[PDB]
Amino acid sequence: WEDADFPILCQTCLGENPYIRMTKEKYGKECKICARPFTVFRWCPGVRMRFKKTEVCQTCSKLKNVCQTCLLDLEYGLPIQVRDAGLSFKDDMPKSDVNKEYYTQNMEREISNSDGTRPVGMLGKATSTSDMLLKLARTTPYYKRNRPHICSFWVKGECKRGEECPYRHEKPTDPDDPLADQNIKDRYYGINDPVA
Amino acid sequence: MSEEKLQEKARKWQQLQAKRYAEKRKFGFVDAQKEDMPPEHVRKIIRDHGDMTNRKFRHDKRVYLGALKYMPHAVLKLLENMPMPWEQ
Amino acid sequence: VHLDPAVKEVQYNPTYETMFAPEFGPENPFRTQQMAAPRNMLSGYAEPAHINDFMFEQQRRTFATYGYALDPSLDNHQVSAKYIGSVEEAEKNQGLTVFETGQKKTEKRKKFKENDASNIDGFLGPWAKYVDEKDVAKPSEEEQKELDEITAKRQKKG
Amino acid sequence: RVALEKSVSQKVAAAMPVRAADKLAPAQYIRYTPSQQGVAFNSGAKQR
Amino acid sequence: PFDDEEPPLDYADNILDVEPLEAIQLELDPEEDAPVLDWFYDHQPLRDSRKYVNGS
Amino acid sequence: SYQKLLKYYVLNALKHRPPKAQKKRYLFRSFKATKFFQSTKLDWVEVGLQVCRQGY
Amino acid sequence: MPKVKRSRKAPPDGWELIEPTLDELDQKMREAETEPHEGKRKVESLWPIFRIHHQKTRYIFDLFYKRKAISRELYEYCIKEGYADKNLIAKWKKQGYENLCCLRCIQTRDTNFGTNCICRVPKSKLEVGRIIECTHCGCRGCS
Ligand SMILES: [Zn+2]
Ligand SMILES: [Zn+2]
Ligand SMILES: [Zn+2]
Repeated sequence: WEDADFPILCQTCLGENPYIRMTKEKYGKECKICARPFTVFRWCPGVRMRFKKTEVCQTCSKLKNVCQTCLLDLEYGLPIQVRDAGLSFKDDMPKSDVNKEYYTQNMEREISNSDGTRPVGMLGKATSTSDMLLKLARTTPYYKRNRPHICSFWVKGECKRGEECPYRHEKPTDPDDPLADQNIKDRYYGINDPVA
Repeated sequence: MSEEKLQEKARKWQQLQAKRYAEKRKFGFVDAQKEDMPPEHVRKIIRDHGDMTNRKFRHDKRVYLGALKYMPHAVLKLLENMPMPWEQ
Repeated sequence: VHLDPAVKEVQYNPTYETMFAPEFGPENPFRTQQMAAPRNMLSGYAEPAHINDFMFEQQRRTFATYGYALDPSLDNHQVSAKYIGSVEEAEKNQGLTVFETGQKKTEKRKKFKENDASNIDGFLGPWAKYVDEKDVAKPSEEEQKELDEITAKRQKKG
Repeated sequence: RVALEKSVSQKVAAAMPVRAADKLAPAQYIRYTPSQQGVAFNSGAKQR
Repeated sequence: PFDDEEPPLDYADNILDVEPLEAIQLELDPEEDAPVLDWFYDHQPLRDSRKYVNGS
Repeated sequence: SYQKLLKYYVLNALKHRPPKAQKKRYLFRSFKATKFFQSTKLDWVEVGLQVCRQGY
Repeated sequence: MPKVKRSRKAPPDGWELIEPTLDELDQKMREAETEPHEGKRKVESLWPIFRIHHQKTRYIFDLFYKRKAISRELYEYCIKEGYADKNLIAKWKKQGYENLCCLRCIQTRDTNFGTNCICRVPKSKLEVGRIIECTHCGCRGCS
């Protein structure tokens, strides 16, 4: 089981305030991809926001080179599908569950025997910079990502708890928009990611 | 350098040190005992949860199972304190 | 000079000139932003601080209340200290913290008080509601209909 | 021995799991340099 | 005492108001058992008296 | 019945070994030091029903 | 109808003039103990219990230290029978803690960081007008 002392997190997730209080919970939840238990870190990113938590373990985070929460890339903040396609890169990691488990142990074996602090196995296949990526990449935060969820009772039209309500009282995105149907797996593997 | 700002600087400094080295923040400090709740508090909790059939409390099912490995303790401590025949 | 750059746990006391002098030569172009920064773990450099509990907590609180704070970084330039964030309100509010008598004290919200505990169904001590902004909000005559559409559109999928 | 007795202890910790609650308050600070530095990202500071 | 299908009675409204019946306790002989009489059948008899026990 | 009471008496006092000087560790104190537990004062008959309800 | 007395000895002198309001407060508790949790949050259902417990304890507290309407004997009688909370009174006699909700809202161990709740923070120091309700209690700012 993966036991780490510090979560791999990008600046936009980490928050606008450089003094952060966070709680460390050993084996609190299973990884949203590889299903292995991992150490969950949870923190308040700012004055009004979701009070975020790490969703995937560092192992899965290392392989793609992505933040444990938003799964946007630590070098550019773009999505995985954009970064790999721009370098004409592809991931050979299996899609079926049983073969994924086999692959998981192999990478565990590799990181334990090697230095392991490095993307360089997966990054080494495509180290070259590309004008496409450098143009698209965020130069600045996107704190709006952090904002609270929508109040479901308010959408029902009988918002008890009144103006205390920490959840947002604004219109949700229309369900006919193809951008709504996102999946963590699909964003992680980089298959049919509408944002990409 | 204005005497006005000096007086504000003194005020800032005085407040800062007084709370930093306040007696309730000494190294040896242990916070006060957990004193007792009202007796009606646990009464409502048990009566609300019932027999865990309700949808609302479904998070807590896991704890109600997990607690079973301390039930012989509870049984022991209950009967140990049984009232004597002269007590109402 | 005489000290390796690939070094840890130095057993003796190196002089300033024999430890801080430059690495010679040109930089390679084959290293991105993440690769060139002196990281200990995949996203950055983590090292154990021992900052005093009252001072961390004060500054942290201060940013949430206002949006300025005194910079915690420990190299940057060793030249002059600055505030960070919305620096305009640092000079404006004369650099106070939350643990101080505030400068602004106006426009307080009004609530009931019946501090007697003698009239049953009339006591409200610290549970007092503000008088103006009131329960059972709903947002529109027509937004309700648009949310009715969205829920109806969800019904067409399953 | 320090290496083995520690691993011993992690094995021995399984033997009695419920003898008491663990006690835990080592509330530590760590200082962090985010690698992907910028003027905007940290609201100004080099470190957090 | 309760049949198998009977759910356990809620203390909060079946027992909470019912005055308890009188216990078994013997009537002590007043002029003769006098130094014991005041306190004999209490729960932990002299707990609130420093002169006879140390404290709680 | 008298004679068989002596048998268990003798065996206990014979096979008695002194206490091993095991280190003190108070279970319920470790519990009540944690946010998940609270304390209050209740009638024994109320608690007895609760333990049976819980155990069920 | 009124609560079973655990003492068996006769009540003190001024008992009969505090009984209409004390027995009516006990009637108020018995309502909130039985109201449905249906239309209210999981944590919100416990809020009236902490409120009426506050109100009972406040009432004995005012009649002894402020109005001087009650002797030492009757005062300590009400504490023993559970009309008042002995511990809650002790904080009210301290300097800052004088309109406190609960023991919970100052018990530092009941929180992750080991600090109080925002319940206890002065309303002038928040400066933004975020309306507060305490999860422990429901309070909108004691201090
Ligand atoms: Zn409270
Ligand atoms: Zn509170
Ligand atoms: Zn309060």
